[PDB]
Amino acid sequence: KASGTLREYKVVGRCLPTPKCHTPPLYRMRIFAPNHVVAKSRFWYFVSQLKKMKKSSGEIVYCGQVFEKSPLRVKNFGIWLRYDSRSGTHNMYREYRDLTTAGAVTQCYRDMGARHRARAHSIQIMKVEEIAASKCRRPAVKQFHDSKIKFPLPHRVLRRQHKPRFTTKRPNTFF
Amino acid sequence: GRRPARCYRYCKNKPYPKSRFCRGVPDAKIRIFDLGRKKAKVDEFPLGGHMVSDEYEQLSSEALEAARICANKYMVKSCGRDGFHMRVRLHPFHVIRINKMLSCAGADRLQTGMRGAFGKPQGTVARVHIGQVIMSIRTKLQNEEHVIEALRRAKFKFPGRQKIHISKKWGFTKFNADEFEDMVAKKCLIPDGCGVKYVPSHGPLDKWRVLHS
Amino acid sequence: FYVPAEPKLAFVIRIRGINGVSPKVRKVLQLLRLRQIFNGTFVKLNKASINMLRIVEPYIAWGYPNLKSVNELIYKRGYGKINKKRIALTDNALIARSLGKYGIICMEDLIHEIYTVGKRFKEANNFLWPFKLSSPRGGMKKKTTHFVEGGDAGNREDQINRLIRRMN
Amino acid sequence: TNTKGKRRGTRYMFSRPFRKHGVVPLATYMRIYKKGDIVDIKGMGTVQKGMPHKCYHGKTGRVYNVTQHAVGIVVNKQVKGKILAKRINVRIEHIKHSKSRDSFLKRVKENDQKKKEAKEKGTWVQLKRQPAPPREAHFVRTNGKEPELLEPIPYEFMA
RNA sequence: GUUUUAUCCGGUAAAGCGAAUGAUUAGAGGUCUUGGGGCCGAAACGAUCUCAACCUAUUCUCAAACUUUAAAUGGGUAAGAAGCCCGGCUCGCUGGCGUGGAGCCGGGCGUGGAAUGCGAGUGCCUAGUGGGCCACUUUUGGUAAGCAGAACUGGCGCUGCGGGAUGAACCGAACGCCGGGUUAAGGCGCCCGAUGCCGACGCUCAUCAGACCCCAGAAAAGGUGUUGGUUGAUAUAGACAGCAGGACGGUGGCCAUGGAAGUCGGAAUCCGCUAAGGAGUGUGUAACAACUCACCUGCCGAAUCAACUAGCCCUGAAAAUGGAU
RNA sequence: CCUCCCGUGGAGCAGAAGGGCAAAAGCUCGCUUGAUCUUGAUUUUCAGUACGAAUACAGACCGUGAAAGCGGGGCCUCACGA
RNA sequence: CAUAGCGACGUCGCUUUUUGAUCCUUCGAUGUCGGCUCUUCCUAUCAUUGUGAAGCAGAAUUCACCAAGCGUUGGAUUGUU
RNA sequence: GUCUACGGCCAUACCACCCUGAACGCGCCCGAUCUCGUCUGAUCUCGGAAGCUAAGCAGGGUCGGGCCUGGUUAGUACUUGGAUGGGAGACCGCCUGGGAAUACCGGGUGCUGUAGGCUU
Ligand SMILES: [Mg+2]
Ligand SMILES: [Mg+2]
Ligand SMILES: [Mg+2]
Ligand SMILES: [Mg+2]
Ligand SMILES: [Mg+2]
Ligand SMILES: [Mg+2]
Ligand SMILES: [Mg+2]
Ligand SMILES: [Mg+2]
Ligand SMILES: [Mg+2]
Ligand SMILES: [Mg+2]
Ligand SMILES: [Mg+2]
Ligand SMILES: [Mg+2]
Ligand SMILES: [Mg+2]
Ligand SMILES: [Mg+2]
Ligand SMILES: [Mg+2]
Ligand SMILES: [Mg+2]
Ligand SMILES: [Mg+2]
Ligand SMILES: [Mg+2]
Ligand SMILES: [Mg+2]
Ligand SMILES: [Mg+2]
Ligand SMILES: [Mg+2]
Ligand SMILES: [Mg+2]
Ligand SMILES: [Mg+2]
Ligand SMILES: [Mg+2]
Ligand SMILES: [Mg+2]
Ligand SMILES: [Mg+2]
Repeated sequence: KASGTLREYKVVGRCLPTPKCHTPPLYRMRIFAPNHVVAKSRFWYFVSQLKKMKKSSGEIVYCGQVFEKSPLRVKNFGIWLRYDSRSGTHNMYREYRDLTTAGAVTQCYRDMGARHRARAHSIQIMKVEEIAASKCRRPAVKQFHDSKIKFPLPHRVLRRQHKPRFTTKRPNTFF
Repeated sequence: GRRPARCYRYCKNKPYPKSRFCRGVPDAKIRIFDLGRKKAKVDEFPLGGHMVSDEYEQLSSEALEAARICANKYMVKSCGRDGFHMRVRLHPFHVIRINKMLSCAGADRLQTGMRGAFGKPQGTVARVHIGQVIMSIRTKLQNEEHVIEALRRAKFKFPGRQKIHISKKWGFTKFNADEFEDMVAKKCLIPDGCGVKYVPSHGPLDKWRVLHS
Repeated sequence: FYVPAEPKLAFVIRIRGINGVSPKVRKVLQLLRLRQIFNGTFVKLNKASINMLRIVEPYIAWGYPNLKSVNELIYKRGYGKINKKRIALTDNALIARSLGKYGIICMEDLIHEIYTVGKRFKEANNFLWPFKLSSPRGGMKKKTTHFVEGGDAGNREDQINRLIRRMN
Repeated sequence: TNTKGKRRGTRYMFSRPFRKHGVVPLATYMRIYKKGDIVDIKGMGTVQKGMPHKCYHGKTGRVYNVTQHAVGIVVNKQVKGKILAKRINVRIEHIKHSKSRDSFLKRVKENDQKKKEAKEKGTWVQLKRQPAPPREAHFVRTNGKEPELLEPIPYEFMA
């Protein structure tokens, strides 16, 4: 599974009605996938892991995107996940700050790739939850819980290094 | 005169047991598989800790003997000679072969090279899978750190990567430790020696009424 | 929940070339009239056709065309197989002479028969020469892997229309 | 270096199934084999006479000749890049009637019945069996219940 | 060289050994015997104690030449007009029977009885070849081999072109002579076409850094380098770290002895004082002694400690002409 | 040696192994010579050549059994020669 | 007194200065051992320079580090290496 | 509701032990002149009808063993096809489809064809 900017999909599926259970149970998951096709594939992967279902013997009755109900509010996301390292499987709890849930999950995927070299096919996101600021455990997140937060931008590197490519004045980094 | 164990590390051949076709096999290095207080009852040693392989490979009999000796020495030093029971969980049933060459300054001397290359039995190794248990130690619940250290010291006698694991089972049995006490209480388990006998609720009622009596 | 009817029309595009193909994949691609890279063909969906598409899965990209995709394909690259020749569908008489016995006499009848899979879908589909589409403008993601793992092969459900827009 | 023995490699092929040794049940001898009917060659090893070769075990052919104890079967054998219809004499212990032919004749009889009945009552009916069509649209009710939310389980080493 | 729908075929992978055939670990319970024997049994082992053999129920570990069970992939057949259903005739075959079977002769049935694709059938003459090799996967011998030998498909040979700097086989793609557009695999500091994006998030400093399939170099084991993560513990009834005290009595506890007095060794862990203290974690004194630890206390006033785990980096890491992301 | 009971074959079937087999294919008796005279077809190796081996028939002459039947060598897979 | 100096049972590597294994190049030929002579290169360092450690009191010796700048000889026997 | 004779499938039918069995029947049972076989009229063969359901046999039972069939094990082990996926390797993860077997826990314990009897 590749990535991009992930979206949250509420995927609902069930077994096909058979003359043993005419109304099989409906099951629901939150899938974070680049698009709905990958969302359906990952839904089948997970419900095959959990229940004894297959894409052939079941159907998906709903696959819709879950829009964030407060994209204008900063909130703390705690993520429980498991992944396979080069020499085993580990359960992890990670914390992120973002406006959207899927944005925090994308942050998590990038961070796992950056720190643990974990490719996205190795990572299983098993719970995403908004947490209050007093329940945060990571100091990298807790240091933003200040109502009087204040910091400068110390060493602003020039990014327009080629417009102009040649000039007389040497750039300033203090602003 | 033994070859380095790197030459027979991987499970490259089919299993080659000592059978009526494979004759002339030298006896395995390891002959004893249980040490400590083997006669200890089930309730005496509740904690059980396994040492689990992480690679599909071959463990030689000499390696098992060395690891067993090391773990025995550390357990005797720490918990006393009667405070533990160890069980080596691998048996060297696979025979490795050697196509012996003359180690002199001559190839004309009937060396024949690779002609008739099928070798003769060198020794025996144990084939271990990923997730398979190599050694198990059961002891008092207060010697967990000593079991972990003894199994850690035995890991250095083996080629690949191994993990130490404290099982949820009671001792060497297959029943979970939390369920063990209340299963013995209602007589679903009957201790006998180092193991327990599961008593299913079916069969003649005579074997039921010899219990509860 | 309303579960829509499963799609009964698929547009299959062959995305890999003709070098080093296993015999079964090669035979199935011949049966799909996909003998060249970036060739397109409408496939009526059922158990047999779906299993055939499963056989050649790494070599094809397929999905469910909408009405606009069918219209663009038939109108821009629609060529008829008339007397075993590849004739451009420039006149309605070309359709009428070869398919009038089935009631298909114009471009619109052909497009309706292809879109809503009718009684005579086999004849109308075999009449169409397989669509010789260009290279996808903007490039592909990865032709060697599946769509659900970042590539281009396999069944993209309704994203085949984006590929069609970039393709012809 | 392989031998060319007639029964090489048939250690399990011609062996009897578990707890199915002993006397051959007599209804195998009571079957009626006409010319032209379809039989499956199996080859039980209890009866050593009239045995088929190992290359015909599991093959299916058409009976063309009937004798006292055996039948003549025309069976296709593939040799290099050609298929040739071999003719073999196999005792009836090693064959049985093919059920595919029985099902097909049943279908033909039922189709002729449908044709006659439909012509009598005028309404057209479908006879050509179709491949499994795509599932049509349908409504899946909840009956006032929330579908269960499933989450992948955390990892732990078991055994 | 395809699927689908029916219908058979199989014994590989797996699995099993509290199921057969072989291999094999350990205890448990019983009671016969040319088991040893067993202390007081000779006297009827008056007795009944151990270990054997044996049996029973369990228990650990296995099989290319074992197996109850048993896949995936796979092999065969069928999916009609040469069919179906009616009547009749022939037979020296068969025979209770106007029986069975086979053949033959008339007649009626087309919704042409799955999907997809394709035009097929047939004959003659015939060159070259009969040294092969390589790659994924399966697989035999061998420590291994750019070794030797098999299965399947593809390729090189017979093949040029884009990429892998370079390369018979790798990746893309197969080729008439050209123009425009677009791509594949692969790339976009400069060589050298293209990131001269105000690209996004992190990780990492190497006095041998690292840098892309095949592929052209590394392992076990370590790190108080840094970054995540798991589990557990301590703490305003004041943690942690520093600095300062007590660290006893019986008892220089018993058996060791030549001193071993807590510390050359064997067993057990007493009590009371309480602030605590092991009849001891180590240094050691010939021995004492003098030290230190674990344990508490004083000052110190907010968080702290431990064991693992895995990312990059470092150690492990040595060869010859000067040199190779 | 005799007797009873349990006994799925854990024995035997000439031999190597595998398959097969219990009022069997094994053991003991009785009678025999189908291990005989013939023509073709077929399978196995296969080039669908031969040898060898084998399967199913058909025509004689017989054996056995009350009979149904079985038998043209050995329960099957080797034991051979232009 | 495990680790000053060693290291059993095991187990992980490196080298191509041994001998094998293989047979890819060379059979219309690549002159096949040793010695002599001469140059350069490697370090897995014998000595020398600077060091760390010891069961380093001194002397002698042992282990290790940076390190190949410089040196590593004269003869009896043997075709010898 | 059953039995006898001949069977088909060949344990849901077998195995161990216990209980019951009305009427036919099947048997046990009596005997050795004849037929026929024996070391032995035990078996076999023949001729019977005093007694008995004790046995065979039939039916039922056993927290029975076995067998049959489910569930669990488990979408686990294994596996078709794919990638310039990871890893020094050994091997592992993912995509695409298929998918087992113990232990453990339930349920069941012959069905039936032809001919001929019995059962108020
Ligand atoms: Mg060596
Ligand atoms: Mg091998
Ligand atoms: Mg290619
Ligand atoms: Mg462009
Ligand atoms: Mg490829
Ligand atoms: Mg296996
Ligand atoms: Mg066994
Ligand atoms: Mg050759
Ligand atoms: Mg080779
Ligand atoms: Mg050539
Ligand atoms: Mg070619
Ligand atoms: Mg080429
Ligand atoms: Mg090139
Ligand atoms: Mg390169
Ligand atoms: Mg061009
Ligand atoms: Mg470049
Ligand atoms: Mg440029
Ligand atoms: Mg390094
Ligand atoms: Mg005859
Ligand atoms: Mg015979
Ligand atoms: Mg060669
Ligand atoms: Mg020359
Ligand atoms: Mg020269
Ligand atoms: Mg050095
Ligand atoms: Mg039972
Ligand atoms: Mg799979």
